[PDB]
Amino acid sequence: ADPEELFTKLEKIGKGSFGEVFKGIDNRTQKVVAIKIIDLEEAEDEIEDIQQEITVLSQCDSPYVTKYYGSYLKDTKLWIIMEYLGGGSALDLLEPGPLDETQIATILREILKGLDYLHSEKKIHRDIKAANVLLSEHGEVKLADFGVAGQLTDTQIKRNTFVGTPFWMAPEVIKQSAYDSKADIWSLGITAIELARGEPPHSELHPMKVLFLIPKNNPPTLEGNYSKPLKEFVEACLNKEPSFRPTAKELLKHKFILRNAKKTSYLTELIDRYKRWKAEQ
Ligand SMILES: Nc1ncnc2c1ncn2[C@@H]1O[C@H](COP(=O)(O)OP(=O)(O)NP(=O)(O)O)[C@@H](O)[C@H]1O
Ligand SMILES: [Mg+2]
Repeated sequence: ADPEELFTKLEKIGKGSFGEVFKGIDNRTQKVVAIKIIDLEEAEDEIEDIQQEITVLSQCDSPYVTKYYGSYLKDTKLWIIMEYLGGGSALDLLEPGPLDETQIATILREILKGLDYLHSEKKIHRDIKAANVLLSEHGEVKLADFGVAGQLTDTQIKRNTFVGTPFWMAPEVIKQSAYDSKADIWSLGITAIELARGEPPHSELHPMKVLFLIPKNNPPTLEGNYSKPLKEFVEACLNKEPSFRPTAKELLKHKFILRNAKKTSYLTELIDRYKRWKAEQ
């Protein structure tokens, strides 16, 4: 199985902490794919995380989670084949300017369907933030970046690992207590603020400072010119006690969602705005 023979790299579309991501195509069947290529010698440090990402990805089967088309090994390089999402991340789409509440609600609804799927599979994402929410060019919204996702089982009904991105981390995760899927609900509340304001609470502070602030301080609220149901949606998520947070399933029925969420195809307006912006940068 030679991925240099099976796939054609068309353009580089991303560079993360390790490896490189390419826009590619299956030379058989001509489906366009995202290809994450990692040098396993250069990232021997991360092989455990890479293994987990691939494992979780292979076990997911949902229109709200980035599809996985397998991994290929060429010499020391691992080729991870995924669904290609060329619309940009929700964070990318914030670059040109603010979202309206119709866009915020539509994006949050789709993130919620993704979380409801994961949580029904007893999986916890643990790194929900707008950068890890990816859109297709025609506005479909999917969860990405499963490198630190956790699996609950019948025996392991809670997780304890300190993991995530600090601005978005739930207080119970930070204070490595036993936690479950409600940790993602906190992160969603922070992401809702991020979608509304362009950045999470404490964004200007040092990450290590935030790590003691999040357990100590009052939970964040959304202030300013936002509808009260949006402010209430945020408040519902950002409860320091995880058992008082609603499930993703309940949140799908929240008034801010029901009132403001529209068809995902309307998000092409946002995707075009990003393309216009990018062309004049
Ligand atoms: N399936 C995909 N389709 C399109 N773009 C993607 C896809 N997966 C990842 N990307 C983008 O490619 C880049 C590299 O992604 P990745 O290697 O997963 O690092 P990252 O987690 O986004 N950043 P980091 O947390 O600093 O390592 C990012 O800008 C992603 O948004
Ligand atoms: Mg990441």
